[PDB]
Amino acid sequence: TLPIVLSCNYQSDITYPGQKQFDCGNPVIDKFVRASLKKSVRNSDCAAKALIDRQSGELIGICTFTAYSLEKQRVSGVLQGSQPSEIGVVRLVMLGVARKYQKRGFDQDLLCDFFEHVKIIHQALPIKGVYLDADPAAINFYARLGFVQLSATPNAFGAVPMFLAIQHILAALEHHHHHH
Amino acid sequence: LPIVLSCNYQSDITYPGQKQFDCGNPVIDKFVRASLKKSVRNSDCAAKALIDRQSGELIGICTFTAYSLEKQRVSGVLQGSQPSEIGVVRLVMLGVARKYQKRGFDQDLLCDFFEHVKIIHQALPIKGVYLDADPAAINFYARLGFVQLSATPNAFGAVPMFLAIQHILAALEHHHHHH
Repeated sequence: TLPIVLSCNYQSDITYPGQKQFDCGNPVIDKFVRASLKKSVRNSDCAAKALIDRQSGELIGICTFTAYSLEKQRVSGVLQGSQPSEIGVVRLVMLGVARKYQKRGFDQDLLCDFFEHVKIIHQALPIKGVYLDADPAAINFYARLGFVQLSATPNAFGAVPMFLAIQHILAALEHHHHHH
Repeated sequence: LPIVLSCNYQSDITYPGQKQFDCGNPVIDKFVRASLKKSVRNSDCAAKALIDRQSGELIGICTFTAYSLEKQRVSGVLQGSQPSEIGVVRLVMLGVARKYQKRGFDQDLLCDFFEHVKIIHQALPIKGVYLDADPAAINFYARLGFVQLSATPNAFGAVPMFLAIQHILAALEHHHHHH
């Protein structure tokens, strides 16, 4: 029973079917994948996780992330205990699922594949968690999978800051892995 | 004189003499004595270490963390179009015990750190390595490719320095294989 979708680290020299258009419902994310995805990871501005259909090769979802650091003030109330003045985290800057695959759980399949990559990152370089700026159409999604909202004020766009500590990401990962 | 073991500092291992660890820099000393062991358990940083293999004694320390800078600070050094917030790996502390100094162990640790930075870069792309260089170590880091961003050492008397990932990967690739 071969898997139907595959998780891949996106290669800048590869163009999947649907990548040149990739209608996902977020116009900002849409224009990024169509025109700017190849050059961002070539510069190593970010890393990308892709969801490819094994049969057709179509780009089901994308997920880009960078390294980032936050002051302890923006997280106080979430990171408990004594914490340093600067908090190193992995920032999730984009995660979109193509519209013709939405409402099917591929939203979360990409997040768990991203969580597994965060675990890899954590073993080479310690981080406190994952930070993101959630569009209002996606606050409930990240909140439904552990992320706690830090403020109700959107910065530069409707996006709001959300955070998920590394302890909860690891506990979610080994759960999934201990089951089967 | 000793067989050196390239180590990732683990907080469960007890290191003989770690509670004394004279290295010249007193700020870096007292961090190794009390804070570093708790620092990596709480995962406030990672630390690469060299261990005297015949005695288990800590020879050198090298702490680093995930960090980020603004495009302002690496202007004129990083070429091309760069995003708003830059992602780097920050070298926090690097000290060698005085008993082992003058033998080039500090450059050996920095090479292990660069080898680890390459591994980090293959999982989380970074733009280079940032650090605030003490004036005593400025000639040491500048000799290794690092460049001095500003001449203002307002942090604690240390000036900020940076070295792009392009040059680390090239420097680590500069060692051959005749197989």
